[PDB]
Amino acid sequence: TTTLAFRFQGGIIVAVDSRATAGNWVASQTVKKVIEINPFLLGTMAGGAADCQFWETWLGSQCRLHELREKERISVAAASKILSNLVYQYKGAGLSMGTMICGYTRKEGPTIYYVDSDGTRLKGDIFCVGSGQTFAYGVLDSNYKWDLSVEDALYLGKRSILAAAHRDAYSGGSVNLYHVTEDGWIYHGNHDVGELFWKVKEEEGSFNNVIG
Amino acid sequence: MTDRYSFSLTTFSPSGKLGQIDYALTAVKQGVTSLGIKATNGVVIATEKKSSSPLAMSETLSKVSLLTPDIGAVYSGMGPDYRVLVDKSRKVAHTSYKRIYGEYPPTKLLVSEVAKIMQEATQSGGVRPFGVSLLIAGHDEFNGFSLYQVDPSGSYFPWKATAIGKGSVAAKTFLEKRWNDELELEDAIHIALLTLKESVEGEFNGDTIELAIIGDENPDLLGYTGIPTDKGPRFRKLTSQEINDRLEAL
Amino acid sequence: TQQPIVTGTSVISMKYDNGVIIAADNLGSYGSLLRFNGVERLIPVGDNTVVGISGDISDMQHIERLLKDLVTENAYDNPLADAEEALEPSYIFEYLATVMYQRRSKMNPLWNAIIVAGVQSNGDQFLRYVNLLGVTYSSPTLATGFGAHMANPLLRKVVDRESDIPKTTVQVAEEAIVNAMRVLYYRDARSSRNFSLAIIDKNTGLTFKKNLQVENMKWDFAKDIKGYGTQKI
Amino acid sequence: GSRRYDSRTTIFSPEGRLYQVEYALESISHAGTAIGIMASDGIVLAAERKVTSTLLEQDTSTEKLYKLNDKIAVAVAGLTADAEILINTARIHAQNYLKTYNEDIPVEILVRRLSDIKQGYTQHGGLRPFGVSFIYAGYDDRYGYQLYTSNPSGNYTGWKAISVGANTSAAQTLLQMDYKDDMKVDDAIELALKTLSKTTDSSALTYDRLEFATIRKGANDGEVYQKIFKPQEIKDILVKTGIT
Amino acid sequence: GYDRALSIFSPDGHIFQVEYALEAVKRGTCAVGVKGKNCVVLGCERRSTLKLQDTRITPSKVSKIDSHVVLSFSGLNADSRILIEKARVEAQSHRLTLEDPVTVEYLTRYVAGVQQRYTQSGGVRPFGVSTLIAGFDPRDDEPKLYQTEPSGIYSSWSAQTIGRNSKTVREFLEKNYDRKEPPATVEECVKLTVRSLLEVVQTGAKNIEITVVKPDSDIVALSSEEINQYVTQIEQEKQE
Amino acid sequence: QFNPYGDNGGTILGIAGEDFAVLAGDTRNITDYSINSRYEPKVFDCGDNIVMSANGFAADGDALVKRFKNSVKWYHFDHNDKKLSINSAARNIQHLLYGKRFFPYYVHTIIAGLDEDGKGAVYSFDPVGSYEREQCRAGGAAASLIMPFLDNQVNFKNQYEPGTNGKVKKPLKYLSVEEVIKLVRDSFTSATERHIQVGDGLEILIVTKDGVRKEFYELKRD
Amino acid sequence: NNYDGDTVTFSPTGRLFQVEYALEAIKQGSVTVGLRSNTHAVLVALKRNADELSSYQKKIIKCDEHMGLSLAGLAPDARVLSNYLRQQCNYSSLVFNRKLAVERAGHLLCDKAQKNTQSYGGRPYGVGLLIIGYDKSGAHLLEFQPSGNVTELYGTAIGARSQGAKTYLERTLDTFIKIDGNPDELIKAGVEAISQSLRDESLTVDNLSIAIVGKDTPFTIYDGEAVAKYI
Amino acid sequence: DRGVSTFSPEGRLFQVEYSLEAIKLGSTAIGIATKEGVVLGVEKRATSPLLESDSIEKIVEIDRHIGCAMSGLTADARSMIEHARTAAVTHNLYYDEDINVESLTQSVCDLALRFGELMSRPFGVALLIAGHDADDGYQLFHAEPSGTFYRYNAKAIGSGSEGAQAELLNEWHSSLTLKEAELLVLKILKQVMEEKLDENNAQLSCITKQDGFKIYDNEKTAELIKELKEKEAAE
Ligand SMILES: [Mg+2]
Repeated sequence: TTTLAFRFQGGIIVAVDSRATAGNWVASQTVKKVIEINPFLLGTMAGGAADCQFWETWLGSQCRLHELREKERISVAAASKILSNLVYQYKGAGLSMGTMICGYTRKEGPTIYYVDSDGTRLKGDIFCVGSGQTFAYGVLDSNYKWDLSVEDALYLGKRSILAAAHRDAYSGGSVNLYHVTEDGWIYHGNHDVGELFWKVKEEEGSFNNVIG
Repeated sequence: MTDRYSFSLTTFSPSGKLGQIDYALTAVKQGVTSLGIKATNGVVIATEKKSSSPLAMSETLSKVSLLTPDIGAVYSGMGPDYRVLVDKSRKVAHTSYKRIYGEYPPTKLLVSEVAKIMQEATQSGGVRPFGVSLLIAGHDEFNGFSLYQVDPSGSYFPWKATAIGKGSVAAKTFLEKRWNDELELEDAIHIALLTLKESVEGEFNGDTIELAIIGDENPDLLGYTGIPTDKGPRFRKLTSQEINDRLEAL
Repeated sequence: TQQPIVTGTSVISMKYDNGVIIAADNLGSYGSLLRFNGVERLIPVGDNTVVGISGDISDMQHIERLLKDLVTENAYDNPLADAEEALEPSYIFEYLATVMYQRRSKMNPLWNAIIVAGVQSNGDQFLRYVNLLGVTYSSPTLATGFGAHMANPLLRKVVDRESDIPKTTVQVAEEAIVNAMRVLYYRDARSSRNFSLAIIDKNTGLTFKKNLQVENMKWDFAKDIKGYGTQKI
Repeated sequence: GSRRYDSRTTIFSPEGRLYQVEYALESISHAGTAIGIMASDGIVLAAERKVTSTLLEQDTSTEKLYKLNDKIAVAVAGLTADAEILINTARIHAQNYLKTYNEDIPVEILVRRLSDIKQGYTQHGGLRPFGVSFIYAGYDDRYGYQLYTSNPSGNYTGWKAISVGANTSAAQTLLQMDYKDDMKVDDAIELALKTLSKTTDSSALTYDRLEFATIRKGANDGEVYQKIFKPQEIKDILVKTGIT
Repeated sequence: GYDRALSIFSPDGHIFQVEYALEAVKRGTCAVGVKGKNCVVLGCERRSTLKLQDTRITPSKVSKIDSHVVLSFSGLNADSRILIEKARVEAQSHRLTLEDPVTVEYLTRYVAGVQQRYTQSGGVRPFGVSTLIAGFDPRDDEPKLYQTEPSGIYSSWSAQTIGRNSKTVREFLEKNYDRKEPPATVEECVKLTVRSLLEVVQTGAKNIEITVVKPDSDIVALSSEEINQYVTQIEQEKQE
Repeated sequence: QFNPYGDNGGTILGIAGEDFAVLAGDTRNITDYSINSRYEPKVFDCGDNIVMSANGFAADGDALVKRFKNSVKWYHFDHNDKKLSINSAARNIQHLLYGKRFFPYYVHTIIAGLDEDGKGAVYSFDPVGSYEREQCRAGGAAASLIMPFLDNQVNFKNQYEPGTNGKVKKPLKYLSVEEVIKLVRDSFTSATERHIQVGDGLEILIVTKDGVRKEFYELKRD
Repeated sequence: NNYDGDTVTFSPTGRLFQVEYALEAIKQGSVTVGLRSNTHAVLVALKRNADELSSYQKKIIKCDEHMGLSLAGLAPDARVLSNYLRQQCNYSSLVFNRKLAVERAGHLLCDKAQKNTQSYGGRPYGVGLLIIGYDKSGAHLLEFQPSGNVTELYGTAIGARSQGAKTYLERTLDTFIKIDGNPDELIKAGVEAISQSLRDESLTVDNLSIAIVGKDTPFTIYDGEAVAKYI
Repeated sequence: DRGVSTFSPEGRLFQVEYSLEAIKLGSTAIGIATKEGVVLGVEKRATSPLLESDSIEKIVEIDRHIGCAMSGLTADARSMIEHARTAAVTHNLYYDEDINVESLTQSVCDLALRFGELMSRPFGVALLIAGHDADDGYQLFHAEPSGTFYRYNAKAIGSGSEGAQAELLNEWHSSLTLKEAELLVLKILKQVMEEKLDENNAQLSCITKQDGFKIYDNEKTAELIKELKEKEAAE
């Protein structure tokens, strides 16, 4: 697994791989690791697949109840804390989660919260979670600027997952991109890593170690 | 089923009276006379053994009861209510004191616990007040000899000497004339017997009178020897013969 | 969680053209000690069902009491208790299977393997298995413990699939069952010579045979066997 | 069923009054008068025992004045048995606060807690209220010397001088007349005894019919001392102030 | 537990226990709320039947629920403490979970919900209390003023009064308060609030309390002398 | 120590077509090296044009299917006989599975049917309730033997058009119900040859707008 | 009078007035008919509307594939009792793989209603039910009263003006019991029976509600244009 | 006294019948269902001019496809709305779909008779629940404290209900447009209200398949009031 999310001028980019494994056996290449909590909030899936799926669609239900009662969009701070407080109640029972709760509101602007099954809740600009997280951090750290364009930011997220998919055995399949704006998230397609690798190698001149 | 009486059965009336407590006191007034007198070196408590039938063995009915080795109690009013209070009083002396401090409670604190139980039956759900007034006599190291009265309301007062029940008004007047701060225990027993004779109609002897004292330590009633600090109970119930001996010098 | 103490070994069974047959030996073992020699492990329910039980005997006696209570309960306010609303094999099995799975789910199992054999109202043969884990399955032949490894192979040579059931008579079926019980006596160290056998037929009803013995045993060839290799005397 | 016998102790009258609270206050008006007076250098608590006897053991008796902790004391007016239930609860609350914060409980916090307990009995549970009114005399380092009162409704208020029990109307008028802000403890002692002497239903005010207590910073240097007066000490202060 | 249904319907469709709780509010001392353009003022009556009172320590009529919201009331004093405590706990609970202080409307909705619950729960009687809740939402400069009552209904008010003789001061406010142009300053708002209480109070001495709440957690209680200056200026203009 | 779980073997396969869906599974039930049954049905019609199979530990599998069938029944009672759509059934099964998150149903569940546009649908679940809509999904013992074959022959992975040499992919043309069944049979025949727990028989349930049909085929019994 | 304040009080003549008042709620309810042959069992129910803008209140509830009832009285009480029947039918199927007998279903309803007539605090159910079903002993019709009394019948009717339909069925007894293997004719007899209870109003397309269960017929409810055939 | 769950000699629950009298004292609420949508309208009825009328919330959203209007003791409605919102959201969580309007109404009505000696008394408020689903289209339900709910083509509740219902009897037909329904609610509200109807003392709302549940702005309603006045003066 490799999942990332970062803040920038134009909002938030969310990028994930698609692979799921049971030991060395590749169970699926078409897994959805971005949970669509609602039209304005996104969550990423790492650790336990069920734990992330179940509790983040539950989070969507709680967010919907909030805006019905308060007649106002829930903040990313409040939404992330509902999830972190919930998993903290289960601490010790064996839940497995590592997720980024991503959103863009009026009062906060673009906001990302890393939420963990041992109770951790961190606000930040760049987060990277999974078995291939170290590979993606390398590409992110050396190319990240606040004043990136939406086009260049989308590519940076796509390229960083590709870096992980190449080196990390347990990451790959395809890349799913998302762009989060104040008016909601926008899906930017599914990209097969097999086809993407050769395309990037030729156009970019990278991966000279690999024969193509 | 389930106890569905979770509300108070004793309530304030427009005049500010707690009816059920007043009516409980009325029951005490109908009860047989009992009294208590405090001396310099002891305390005496006494009452009449009003036998319901001559076929009944009145020795099997104890109106004067040991609560602790140094504390005793007598009553006026409803006998059955008294019997269960003695059971509760004996147990609370252990659970809320002896099992904590490794010694028996002082008179005033045991009285305080009995009072609390009687107060709760005046406020708790689905119960009536206890229909008794108690007289509790006792001794302890730091307070010395003492005598307390406890009423249905839970209120308690310390006395030099007093009486409760049927002929209490006349008995208290009799005690006021005779009581002084220089009385020895034998003098107090003598006065107790004189006072009690006035309220008794029929037979007046050791078999119709129940009398106990809180006095000197009785090592003969301890049941074992070998521990110097354990010297025996100060509570002692007088025998039928011991009472009759003092009725000749009456 | 517990361990089985006093235990019963294999229960074996099979279908035939007009009904079902079931059998089990009369032993209650205490480890390697063959302690109790008169234990009945086939328990009839009505005139259309026989429940065969292996494993822990204390738990068997508990199950036996549940089935007894089930018959009593079914008769309450039931004018057709001995007719249309009598207990079916399928009702008895489903009840037991429910209990077995519930008990394993509380981590406190009834340490048994059970085979329910019977005939339904419409004449259909019923034969199904359930164990301490709540696992269930049906087959033309069924067996527990050692029976699964040694009896099934022999019984499957008679009825190999569904279409072999109408071609199998009660005489051929009983013969196969009795032979299997002999083979188990040769080879299972926790088995006995004495056993019980029950037949449930759609025409002739329930026949319960007690105090049967393994007979026609081959032992004579043992006299010629000497040493473990080289020894001649 | 049981509904038939329920008095319904926690309901409003058509006028918006709590029946049982009002009737409990009627009960308290027949109790012995208790007075509290606050001065610059201390607080006085004075109270009248109800028609006593010569055979009552006075030196070991306590029906009016109770110690809650080293800094706070209360004067009682009403059912003594009801008061002791609440007093023990208050003593525990003070110790809970001391264990939690390692500081003595502020006077108002203790008063609010007891008053909230009284309030509960008027709103839920279907039980009769406590027939007790308290005068709280206490000291803490925030507000200094403080006087409060609470009644069966669970309402509490602060005072410079106050009375509860019998003849409060007459007593409050006498206190309102002679009280001044720059008053001292020794002057307050005299005012309290003079007020009881005039309002009492007894023929004369004697030592055996009184309980008395002072809270003074008249303790060696920056600290507070509670003094529950002995029978002989009440007899002396009665002669000193010229009442006997 | 005690489960008796004390609040029930009558043949004419009334819940008398809730209606008798309003009669307790009618008996309570008068309270008034007025919101200006950039502030809200809470005025309260103190009955002068009680002198020899210690005003330092006596419970004040206005209570802070948080640094930005206040609550006043008319009715049973002991009952109001229970609502105030619950409201204060909920305010801190909201900050802890939502990471933002309560809006005035949310805090009102909570207190009103508690009051309603006590009108259809077994073994309990309704609160004999009506409240005025005022303040400013976080990062907002629009004044807020709400009212609640024993039944549990709540609503927003430009200006409102509760308690004894509240019919009279509401009469005053209805003819003196203009919606198109509310009291533009703190002075004008306090003046109109003191004027409204002077219709009912008696003496303008220690009988009137005033509390001013401004945006961004700026809350202050006026002293005797400061209020006395408003009382003086009002009557000198009246002598004409 | 008592082990509440067991392994009953078995292998299942779900494929979604353009206007149909199949859910297949072998009929063999086992423990260790023994055969319990040569014909023990594993794929079930649950009503509302939905077919289901819960492969792994048979006791948990039977419990789950029984509870889902029940959920369909109560959905009709509570919501005016409304048809339970395949997507709604999937979400419901998640809650059934996650309800035992800390003592899981030891099964790999697959359901098949048609979506609300009439197109073929298959959903796949892990033991604790995570689920995906999928085109092709094998489960159980011989899943690792079957899936690579399906990737190659259904999705045409690693297949390119002759003459172009890797430049143009083989186009993803739609398969008929007859074509899918051929691939299912060849999948299980191959799995039977190389996996000891697979054999005896193959039962296929086909789902179309007309309803649910069954097909049975013999497999090797060794 | 003095003995009708609660269900826990007998009158001096041994009557339970709260139960009798609950029985009165059924008489105010709309008419419903039940009848059976040896192969099928039928329910016919006259639905009641609030006004011309309103819908007609549903009267028939399905409990299982082989069982269901019609109601008359407090509709929410019928929902509680029918929900209980659904659960009991379901417990029988899951645990015993057995369809619940109609007679046993009546016994369970009796016992549930009884507990509400002997305890303080509660109240009797204010609804009457007609249960039809087909089990292992053929077709069945039951009548439930909230006193607890359950009765097995060939035919019956409950609700307002139910006496007319009950007399008709008492005359027709020998005819309709013989209607075997003909569902349409059995419903006709039921529609003709409920017609003896109508005044001023007649059976329209959104007024009539019919249900049937039989040998090879699951419990199914007919409403709307599906009952125009029988008008 | 007497039980809370007691039956009268006529076979009615005393407490339920008495709560119906409280609802008669409540402000008027009207609903009209058409094939283009369902309209909901209420009388605000402010007790004083100083009360800011836009804080009077008698029309409420339950979900995007379901709305609700109330009449009677409106404080009692808050827990009913809470339950309805929870039921709607919970069903979406369990089934990944919208809940049927009838099923939502039934869930709300299950609370009604949960009173005894559970809550101490019935609810003193009636609800008009309006919504849309794919199976039964546009719907309007009337939920009472008895636990009974009726579906309606049009319905009025509150103090002016029987006069309004008689008016709805004549005016409703199966071909009404949404615009016609809006004017019809305004017309009937104006007829039964004490004070003169305007955009500040009355409120409109609707539910459509496309846009979902929407409460109308005071500016939008004001235009519809002006449109009503002109068409009544047109003959
Ligand atoms: Mg094989």
